[PDB]
Amino acid sequence: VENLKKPFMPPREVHVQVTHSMPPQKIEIFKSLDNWAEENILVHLKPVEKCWQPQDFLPDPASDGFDEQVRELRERAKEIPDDYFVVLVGDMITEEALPTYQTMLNTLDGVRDETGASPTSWAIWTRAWTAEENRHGDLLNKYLYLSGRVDMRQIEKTIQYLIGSGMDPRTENSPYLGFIYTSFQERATFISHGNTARQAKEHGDIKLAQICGTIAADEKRHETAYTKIVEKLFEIDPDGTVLAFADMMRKKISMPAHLMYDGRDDNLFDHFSAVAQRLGVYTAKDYADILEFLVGRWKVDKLTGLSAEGQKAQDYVCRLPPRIRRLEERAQGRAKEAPTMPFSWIFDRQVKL
Amino acid sequence: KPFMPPREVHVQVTHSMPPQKIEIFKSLDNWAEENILVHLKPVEKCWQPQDFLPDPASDGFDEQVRELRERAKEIPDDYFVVLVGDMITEEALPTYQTMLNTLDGVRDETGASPTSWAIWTRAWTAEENRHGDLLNKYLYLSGRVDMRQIEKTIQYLIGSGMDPRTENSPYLGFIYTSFQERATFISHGNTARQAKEHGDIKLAQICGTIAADEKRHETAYTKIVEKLFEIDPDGTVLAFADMMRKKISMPAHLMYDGRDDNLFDHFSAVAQRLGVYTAKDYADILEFLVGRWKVDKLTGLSAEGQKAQDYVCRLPPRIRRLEERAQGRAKEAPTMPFSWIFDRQVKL
Amino acid sequence: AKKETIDKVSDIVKEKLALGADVVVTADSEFSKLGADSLDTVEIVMNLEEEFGINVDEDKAQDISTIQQAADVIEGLLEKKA
Amino acid sequence: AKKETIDKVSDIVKEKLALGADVVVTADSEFSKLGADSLDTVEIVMNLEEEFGINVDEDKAQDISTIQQAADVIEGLLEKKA
Ligand SMILES: C[As](C)(=O)[O-]
Ligand SMILES: C[As](C)(=O)[O-]
Ligand SMILES: [Ca+2]
Ligand SMILES: [Ca+2]
Ligand SMILES: [Fe+3]
Ligand SMILES: [Fe+3]
Ligand SMILES: [Fe+3]
Ligand SMILES: [Fe+3]
Repeated sequence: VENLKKPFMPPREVHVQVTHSMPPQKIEIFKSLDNWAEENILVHLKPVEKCWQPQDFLPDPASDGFDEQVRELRERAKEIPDDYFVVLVGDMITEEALPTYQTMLNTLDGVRDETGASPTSWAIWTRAWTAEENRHGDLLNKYLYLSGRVDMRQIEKTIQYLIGSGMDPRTENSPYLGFIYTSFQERATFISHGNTARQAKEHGDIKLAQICGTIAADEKRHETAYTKIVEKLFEIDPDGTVLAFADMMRKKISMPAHLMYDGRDDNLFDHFSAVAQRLGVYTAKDYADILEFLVGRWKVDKLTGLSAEGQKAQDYVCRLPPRIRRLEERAQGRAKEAPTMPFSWIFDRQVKL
Repeated sequence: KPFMPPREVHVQVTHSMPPQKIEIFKSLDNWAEENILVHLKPVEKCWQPQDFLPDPASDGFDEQVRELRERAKEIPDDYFVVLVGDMITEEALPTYQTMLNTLDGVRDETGASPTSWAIWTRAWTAEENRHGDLLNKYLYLSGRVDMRQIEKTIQYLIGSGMDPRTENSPYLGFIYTSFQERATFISHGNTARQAKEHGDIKLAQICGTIAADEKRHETAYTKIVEKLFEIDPDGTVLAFADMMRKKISMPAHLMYDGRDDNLFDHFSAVAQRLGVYTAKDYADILEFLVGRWKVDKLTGLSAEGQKAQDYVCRLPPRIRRLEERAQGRAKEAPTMPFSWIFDRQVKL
Repeated sequence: AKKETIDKVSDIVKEKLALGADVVVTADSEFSKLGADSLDTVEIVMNLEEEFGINVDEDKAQDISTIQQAADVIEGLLEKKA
Repeated sequence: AKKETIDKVSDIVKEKLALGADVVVTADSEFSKLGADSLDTVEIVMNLEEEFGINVDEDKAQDISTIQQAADVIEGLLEKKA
C-alpha cells in the first residue's frame, strides 16, 4: 500500500491470481486413484540406490587425478562459445529454483502433500520426484563453477531473485491444469536437454554431452509418469480434462523461470530465450511439437461424447500445432537483424539475441 | 525392502488449528509487511557462495583451491561429519518451504502469492538456498568427504521428507521454526568458533556468516510468535507447550545413507560430543524463548492454559539435570565408520 | 474501396471465423464484433497475403478495425506492384 | 517388598507428581495411571538415587511397572553396597 517503484525490483506476475478453479467434489477422484498411482506412476521412479549422482560426472576430489580432471574440464570449456554458456546457465538457474516446483505441486487440490511426509502416493511421488530433480541443479551448478567461464556471483544472485519471485503457472490448484502443465513442461526440458547435449557433443565435450543426455533420460521418465496421470483423467473425465487442456494452451505455458532477474536486465528471460531460440535449443517450432505430441499421446482427436463447449475446446487444441508453426515461419521471414547484448552471467561479455 | 529409509513413527495429525483462526493471519497481513519483511536482506546487499569460495574466473584459482585443501587436511574427521551433517540438512531446503506452505493461514496459495507471508516464505527460502550451495561446493573442493554418499544421503532425505508435527497450525509452525532457527544459530556459532581454533579463519567466516543470517530469521519468527501471544495468549501457550511435549524433532532426523539405519542419531551423538549442539543447548534455546515471549508474565489464561504455561517455564532446569545425570552414568562412547568420510571412523 | 477487393475479403473472413454464409457481412463489421481471439487477427491477414500475392508489413497490420480499413490497404499495394 | 522401602517410594512419587496425602498410592498402583510422562518417570528414579545413595543403570529402568516393581529393585541394590 501507498507505494512507488524501487531501484532493484524483479518482474512480478502481471495477471489476477485465480485459485481453486477445480470443483471441490473432484478431490475425491484423486483419493480413489491413490492406489492406482502406486501401481502405474511410482514405478517411474528410479530406486535411490540405482540413481546417478552429481559426483559421478564431475572431477573426483578424493583422488590424486583431481588436479588434471579439473584442468581438462576447464580446457574443454574454453572451446565452448559464450552464447551456449548463456543457455546453459539458463538451465542451471531454472533447475536451481527447485523449491518452487515442489511448492507448486503442493498447491494442487487433490494431490498436495498435506504434512510434508504424507504417505499418500502423490506426496510420495512429489517428494521422490523433487529428490531426483535436485541432482540436476547440484550437477550443473558445480560444473558451471569449475569451468570458470561464468560470473558465479551473478548467477547465484539471479537464483535468489527467482526463488524470491516464485512463479504462477496459472494452474489454479487444479491437478488437471497442473499435471497437464507439468506433462508439457517436463517434455520441453527433455527436448531442451536433448539439444544442448547433442550440441556440446559437436563442440567436442562428450563428458558434458553425457551430463545433459543423462538429465534428458530422467526428464523422459517424469514426462512418462505425468502424461500417464493425465491419460487417466481423459479416461475418467474426458470433458473436464479437454476443457483444462485447452484452458492451459490459451494461457500459454509460461516457462517456470520467466521472472528471471539479475538486477541489471529487466527482460532477462526473454533475452535468454531469444538466445536459446537462435541456437535452436528450444524454439517456437518445438513448443508446437510438444503440444502436438500430447494431442497424439492422450488421443484428444479420438475422444467421444464431450459437451457443447467441450468440443469447441478439443477442436481448438488439435488445430493449434499447425497454426503456431505458420505464425512461426512468418515471424522468421519478417524477423529483423538480431542485436548483440551483454549478460551479467558471463561478466557482461556479449552474445547475439 | 533391502534399502529402506526411516519413516515417521506416529499417526499424522492435520489441521489441528480451528478454521476460524485463519482470519487472524489475514488481518495481520499488513502487520507482517511492516514488522517481518524488514528482516529480509535486500537481494542486492546479500553475500553469495562465490564470495567465500575460490574465484574460478581468476588466475589465482589454482592456489586458492590448493590452500583450501591444505587447511582442510588439518580438520579432524569428527568435525567433518558434523559439517557434512549441516550441509545435508541445509540441502534438503525444498522440504522446509513445502512445510511452511502446509501452514493454514500463511501458505503460499499459488507459488507467487503477493501476501506478506508468501513473500516472506519465498524470500526466506531464497536466502537459505545459499547455505546449501556454499557448504556443498566447499565440501566438494576439500576432497575430505565421499561426495557421492553425501549426495545419495540428500536424495534419501528429500524423498523421506519430515513431519515436525506442526499439524498445519501456524502457531505450532512458527514456534517450531523460532526454535529450530535458533538451534542452527547456536549450532553454526560453535562450528565457526571451532574451525577458527583449528586454524581455518576462512571457514570460520563461512559458518559465522550463516549464523548472522539465522539470527535474522530467528528474529522474524519470534516476532510473529510474540504477536500471537499478544493476540491469543491462551492458544499460543497451549501450542508452545504442545510442541515441547512432542519435542522439537530436528528436520534432518530421517537421515539415511543406505548403510546406517540410525544415521541421524550417530551424527547427533558426534555433534553432542564435539559440543556443537548439546542437550544443554536445547534447554537454553527453550529457556531463551520463554524469556523472549514473556511466557512467565502472561495474564488471564484458561484452566489448562496455566498448566501448559507452568510446564514450559520449569522445563529448562528440568532437562539440564536429566542431562547432567546422563553424563555421569554415560558409558564409554564407541567408534563408528561413516560413509560420508569413506568409512573412516570417529567417536560417538 | 472497389467491389472486387470487398468481394474477396468476405470469403476469407467467413472461411476463417467459422461463420456460415447466412451471417450477413458489411464493410464496417469489426473483428471483435464477429467473435475472434487475438491470434485470428493475424491469421486473417495471413490468408490475404497468400490469396493476393502481396505482403502487408507488420507495421500497417495493427491499424485494422473493420473490413474496409483492411481491404483498403490491399488496394494500395496492388497499385504500386501491378 | 517391605514397609519402609515402599514408604519413601510412595512419598517420593507423591512429592514429585504433586499429590496430597489424601491421594491413594498402593504397592500395585502404576506410574502412568498416577499421571506421569516418560520424563517424570526418569526424574522419579533420579530422586530415589539421591535419597538412597545408590544408582540404577537404565537397562533395568524400563521394567519399572509399579511402585512394587520399583521398590523391589531398590532392596536388591542396597543388599549390594551395605
Ligand atoms: C525441475 As524442471 C522445471 O527442469 O522439470
Ligand atoms: C533451512 As534451516 C534447516 O537452516 O532452518
Ligand atoms: Ca540446488
Ligand atoms: Ca542447493
Ligand atoms: Fe529438471
Ligand atoms: Fe524436470
Ligand atoms: Fe539454513
Ligand atoms: Fe535457517
